[PDB]
Amino acid sequence: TGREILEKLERREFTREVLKEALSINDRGFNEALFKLADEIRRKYVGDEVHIRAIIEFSNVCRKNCLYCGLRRDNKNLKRYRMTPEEIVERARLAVQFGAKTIVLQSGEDPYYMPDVISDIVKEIKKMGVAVTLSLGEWPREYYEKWKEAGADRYLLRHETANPVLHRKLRPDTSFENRLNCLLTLKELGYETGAGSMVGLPGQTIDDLVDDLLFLKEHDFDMVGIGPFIPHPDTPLANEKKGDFTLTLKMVALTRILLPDSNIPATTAMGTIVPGGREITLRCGANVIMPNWTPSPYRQLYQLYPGKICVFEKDTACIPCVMKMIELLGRKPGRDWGGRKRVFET
Ligand code: SF4
Ligand code: SF4
Ligand SMILES: [Cl-]
Ligand SMILES: [Cl-]
Ligand SMILES: [Cl-]
Ligand SMILES: [Cl-]
Ligand SMILES: [Cl-]
Ligand SMILES: [S]
Repeated sequence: TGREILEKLERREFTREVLKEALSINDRGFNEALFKLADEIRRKYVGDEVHIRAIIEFSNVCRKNCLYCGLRRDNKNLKRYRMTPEEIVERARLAVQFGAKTIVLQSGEDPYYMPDVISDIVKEIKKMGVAVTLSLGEWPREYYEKWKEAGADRYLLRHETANPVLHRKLRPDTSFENRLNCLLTLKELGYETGAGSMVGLPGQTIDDLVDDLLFLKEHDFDMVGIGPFIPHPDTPLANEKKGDFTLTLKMVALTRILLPDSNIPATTAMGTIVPGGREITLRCGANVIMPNWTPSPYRQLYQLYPGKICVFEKDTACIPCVMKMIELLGRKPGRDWGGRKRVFET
């Protein structure tokens, strides 16, 4: 029954059978109870602070050819850019002046920066007294080592999907096995480590989602980034169906349940498919938000949302925006860097 599954979740009887059934029920009441649960677990384990990770998308060059991704190398209908290192440090400084306690440096897999330019940049931001998160893709162990010694605190490397055949068809440059080795390496070197998947990928079944969850649980990732799949028009998946918001939201809730002291963002994709989607996610298990901090002209001063379309006046609008959001949700800003605090067990 709907009632019995919530009870198995409470006792942490996290079997394949239970996760599958929980993902299979579409009853509104069951869903609402699951979200109140995930929220209650979030309050108890990670508290009311909502942590801001300022994202600087500093280069959109990528060497890989992932099929879902607007940054894939075969996409010629994309203006490519690279910020200078100095532009980056100074932008970060501006973020820090605006209150950001974590800076995320993210890109396509762009060789130009790797490894030394990254190291020098990271060293420089760490002088600024903030946490540093990297999201640069798959690289040799030697690069992860240099960036860890350089002072990086965290690394996001979403696993996207745990079905290896699906992974290899979608990311023909690589494999799930390779992705797993990178995640493992990052964990062993002492990074705060983030994984996660897209939901509603073409060919992905509920069973695959179950496997994603079991995966996350198995490895105890510090962070889990989850969002719905959103077709990108300049890719081979332009014409595939979008991921469902409720289903993705349920993945987020379940993720909080499985990994109660972890950091779970309300991803931008979530705010893209449903109005108020980020806020909704934050009231359903999530405890982090990641505002775009990329400067013009790399970033249009234009953010589509459904119906609405936020036309901001300045480079810097989103940090104040999200602080305001956080305040209005009755949540609290982070007092510290908001890194993972491994409680709940042993
Ligand atoms: S490595 Fe990242 S940026 Fe490059 S195509 Fe794959 S998903 Fe996109
Ligand atoms: S300022 Fe606009 S784009 Fe930025 S987070 Fe707020 S509503 Fe969204
Ligand atoms: Cl990216
Ligand atoms: Cl990415
Ligand atoms: Cl982070
Ligand atoms: Cl996102
Ligand atoms: Cl992003
Ligand atoms: S990435």
